[PDB]
Amino acid sequence: EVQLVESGGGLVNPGGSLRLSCAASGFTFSDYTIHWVRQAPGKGLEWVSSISSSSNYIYYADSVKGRFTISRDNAKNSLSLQMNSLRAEDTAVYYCARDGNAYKWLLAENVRFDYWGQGTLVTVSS
Amino acid sequence: QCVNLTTRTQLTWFHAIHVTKRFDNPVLPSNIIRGWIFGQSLLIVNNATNVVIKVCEFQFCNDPFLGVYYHKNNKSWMESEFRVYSSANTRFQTLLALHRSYLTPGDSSSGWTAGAAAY
Amino acid sequence: VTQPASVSGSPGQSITISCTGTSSDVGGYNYVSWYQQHPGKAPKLMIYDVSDRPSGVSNRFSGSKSGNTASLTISGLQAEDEADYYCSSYTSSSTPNWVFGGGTKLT
Ligand SMILES: *[C@@H]1O[C@H](CO[C@@H]2O[C@@H](C)[C@@H](O)[C@@H](O)[C@@H]2O)[C@@H](O[C@@H]2O[C@H](CO)[C@@H](O)[C@H](O)[C@H]2NC(C)=O)[C@H](O)[C@H]1NC(C)=O
Ligand SMILES: *[C@@H]1O[C@H](CO)[C@@H](O)[C@H](O)[C@H]1NC(C)=O
Repeated sequence: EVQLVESGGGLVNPGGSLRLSCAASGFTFSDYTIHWVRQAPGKGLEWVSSISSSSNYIYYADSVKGRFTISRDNAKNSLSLQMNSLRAEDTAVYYCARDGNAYKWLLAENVRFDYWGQGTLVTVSS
Repeated sequence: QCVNLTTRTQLTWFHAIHVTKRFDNPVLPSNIIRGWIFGQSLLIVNNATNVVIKVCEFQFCNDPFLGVYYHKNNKSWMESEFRVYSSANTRFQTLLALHRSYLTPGDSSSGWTAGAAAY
Repeated sequence: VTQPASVSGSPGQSITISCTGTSSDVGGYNYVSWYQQHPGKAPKLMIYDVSDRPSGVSNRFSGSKSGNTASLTISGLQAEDEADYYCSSYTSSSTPNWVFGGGTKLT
């Protein structure tokens, strides 16, 4: 069974920072690209960022680019996302999802999300 | 587009095998070996169809290579990648071909293997 | 990426959910996928590469594409199907990124 478990959610003040992370199991971590997607309460899904298996190819949504940093530890099967200078607008449930395309060397642009974690809520307010 | 290869074991003999995973193509003073870079610079590369010899102000990749994709659908080996330089307006480097297949998941930097070769 | 706010129909009927984008999103890229989200749960992948279906997904779900509009068609509508269906695609505008549609609520 393929699983992703998000941790590190909680409540923070605006202007602060928070590290999220999720552990992977049931598959070879180093063979897949993993994406973060967020869902604001009552809203739809918004893609946040992605990190390739080699960590050489990293993409961010323009809305978070320059503030968020994504990194992965293949040895520990663990993915982390560091959110700096966050705002009320960033309140959302964050999920980490496994890219179903195991062959990013063929169609890098082709993205699907085969497995999703439970997700963790990040609230920015005081 | 240039890409740096990763997932390689560290340890004149040059090897490019995958059991330990190697792909030796350092800069020195199954038709895996395709060509050489010398240096304006000289490029001698045998691609899937023609032998190409050019001298240009090449901007070579830090880790240049060619790649052949294996299509299980028709059992066909086809050359799909040419990542030697980004531009072409005493030392040399050997150009090796990579193999990519359904057995090599990952991205452009790690989703590869190599056929037995040495030099 | 534009989707209907909501769709509905009697049980047993076939419902089509449209997803309209542009040439840089839907027209020139057959990378459209669909996800089913139940309330309080993470979304599941139902369709990918426009029409392909993951194992474990019932054969009542099929995708299609024409022009700049992608569609998800659900045959034999079940009560179980009530969910928010999101359309996802790759957009090549400016810096490469991926987007979702508004999400269609199926009742
Ligand atoms: C490919 O690699 C080159 C060389 O970078 C070195 O080798 C890498 C594998 C890694 O270990 C780096 O930390 C090493 O420095 C990259 O070229 C350098 O890129 C950095 C920015 O990351 C830049 O500051 C350096 O000045 C660049 N070096 C030179 C000579 O210009 C290259 O960006 C990597 N990516 C590609 C194009 O494949
Ligand atoms: C083999 O199949 C692949 C994938 O459909 C295709 O791209 C390639 O051109 C085919 N080659 C031959 C010789 O049929």
